[PDB]
Amino acid sequence: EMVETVCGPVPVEQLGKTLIHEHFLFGYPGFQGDVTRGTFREDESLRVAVEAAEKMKRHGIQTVVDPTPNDCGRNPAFLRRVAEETGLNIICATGYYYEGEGAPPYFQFRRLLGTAEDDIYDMFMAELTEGIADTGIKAGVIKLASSKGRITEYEKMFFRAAARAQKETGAVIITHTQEGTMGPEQAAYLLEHGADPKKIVIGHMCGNTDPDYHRKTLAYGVYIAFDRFGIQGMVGAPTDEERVRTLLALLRDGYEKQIMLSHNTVNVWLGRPFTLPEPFAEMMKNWHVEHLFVNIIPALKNEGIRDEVLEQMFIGNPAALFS
Amino acid sequence: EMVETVCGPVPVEQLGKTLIHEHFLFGYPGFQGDVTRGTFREDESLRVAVEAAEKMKRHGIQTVVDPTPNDCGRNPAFLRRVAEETGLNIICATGYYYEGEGAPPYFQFRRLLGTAEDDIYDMFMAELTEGIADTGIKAGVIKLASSKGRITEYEKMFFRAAARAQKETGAVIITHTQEGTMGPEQAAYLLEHGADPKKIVIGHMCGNTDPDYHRKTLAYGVYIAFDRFGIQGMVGAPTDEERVRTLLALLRDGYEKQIMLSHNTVNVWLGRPFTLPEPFAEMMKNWHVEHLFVNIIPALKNEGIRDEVLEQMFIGNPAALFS
Ligand SMILES: CCCC(=O)N[C@H]1CCOC1=O
Ligand SMILES: CCCC(=O)N[C@H]1CCOC1=O
Ligand SMILES: [Fe+3]
Ligand SMILES: [Fe+3]
Ligand SMILES: [Zn+2]
Ligand SMILES: [Zn+2]
Repeated sequence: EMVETVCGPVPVEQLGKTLIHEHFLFGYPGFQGDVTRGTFREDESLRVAVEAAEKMKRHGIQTVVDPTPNDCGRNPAFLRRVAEETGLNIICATGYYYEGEGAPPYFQFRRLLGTAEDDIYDMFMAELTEGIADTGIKAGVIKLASSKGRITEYEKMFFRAAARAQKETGAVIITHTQEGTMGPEQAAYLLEHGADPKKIVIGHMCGNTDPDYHRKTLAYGVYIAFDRFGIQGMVGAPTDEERVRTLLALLRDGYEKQIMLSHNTVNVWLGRPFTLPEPFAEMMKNWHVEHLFVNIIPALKNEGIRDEVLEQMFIGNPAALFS
Repeated sequence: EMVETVCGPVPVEQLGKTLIHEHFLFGYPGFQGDVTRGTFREDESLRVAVEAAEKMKRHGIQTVVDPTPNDCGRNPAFLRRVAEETGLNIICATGYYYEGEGAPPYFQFRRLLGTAEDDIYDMFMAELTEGIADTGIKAGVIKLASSKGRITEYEKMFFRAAARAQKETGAVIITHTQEGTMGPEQAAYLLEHGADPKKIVIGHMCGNTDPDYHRKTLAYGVYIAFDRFGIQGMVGAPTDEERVRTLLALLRDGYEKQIMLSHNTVNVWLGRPFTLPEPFAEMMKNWHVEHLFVNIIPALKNEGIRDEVLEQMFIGNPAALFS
């Protein structure tokens, strides 16, 4: 029926063509400490974010899910500015990043007080059903994240609280997997705690190039996201050629109704500007919001993937997920 | 001669009685993500901070050093509001917390880009000599922090940059030591890189109850701070009785000109309010800004410590340190 967006409730039937994982803003925890050299340029960032939105619109995209974690610079009022400007539906998340690159000290301390897991659940419920801060914006998804080869004790608090919140709210869960690990483990743990597989997207699955790993995850009935197209040679990521090979295998094996695609772009980096060193720069040059539509999709079509299959992924699947 | 305070340059001769380590505000990294349930109450926090300042003033304190790390909610304009209100001199810091409870992902990423250590030096220089953000406030100290039993590779970037900045600026360095470890190692590493021991305070030394450890550190010519009076049974801290025993040994051994005292209070916690569980609550009940003056000092006097020795610690030493 309905999903909460940064502009309020929208009928799921009107989401249309959707990108399941992109970031308008993103900062690595600690960016706040580099304020003198890395101040947030409100108006300039908005122009940049708005242009990204317009680029997506030119390729038919009507909706973007931006699951920026709470501890990584999430800014719903900023997202609303983008939406009010461009007409794009933007759905935001409630949740924390994984332990390795997130900001665990705060909830690790509350865990010592013995209230962390309850406090996280309370946060999820407030942001799903009441509003984020004083913005009046509700999250439409819960974001979860795990570490390489482990769901840590810290991370597990969020997993359990997320399952609890989903049972109460029906909210969609979208996950981060680190370096192609823990996909099946995330699904099985969430389902153990009562989560609904039809409301779960296991993310960054494109980080693993073994189709058997994908099938192991898909067996749980969840969605999987190939959501890092364009990211090559960093964060342990495979090449797009490898992503495409893996994707083609799964589509030809009939898994179209469980797969979604995205880039995981960061359109505005929080903190101090930087330039990637030439090694990484070249490999990452295709990491932008138009990449799927100008490079990947054409390659898929040339490989015989039909328009109806593409439509299932970009339109059909997000509609089912949120409805 | 002069030191930068949150209200501009002040003659070091007018610092008077000083507390070397207290926090008006402090949050564990990740507090930002708990904004819905943990919003910062600007006006209420100011009242609380101002009352803390007034309590200190009633015991003769004229100056407080607040070394809240950049990644732990440092807010110089807020400190200025307190100072403009109460007349208290407040000196603030530039620096990041230790790896375990700080926010390393940001500079760990820049380390991958190969610019982190240079960027940290640039930050220190900007905040020491130009101003923090657009506040116009300059830091008067560089804050450094190390982990339990290790100065990590992450932490070392800050240590090296701090030594580099001190050589250029003459800024005072104040450190955090974790669970009574690395005191001698911090001094030796800073001195290796050209830092001036007469401009260094090794902090949280009260966390170690072996006077030989203290002497090992003192041998470098640095200051040491017994700066966590009131903290008992948490963060691996000893009891105040143990702190006093250790302190008495060092004073009776003639180290008065190298020792400073403080509480490390957190007067306003950032994020969601909390209550310590009864075990910790009782042990921590003396953790407040008046504790040194109403409990510890009287105990020292009863142990025969003379007024001139107390004056050396609270007045003489900070004057020498900053001049
Ligand atoms: C800049 C190299 C690519 C990269 O760091 N991607 C990161 C940014 C935010 O989510 C990611 O996966
Ligand atoms: C609340 C228990 C005591 C504690 O956590 N102290 C912390 C707060 C900030 O610097 C510290 O040393
Ligand atoms: Fe991710
Ligand atoms: Fe400390
Ligand atoms: Zn992402
Ligand atoms: Zn402190």
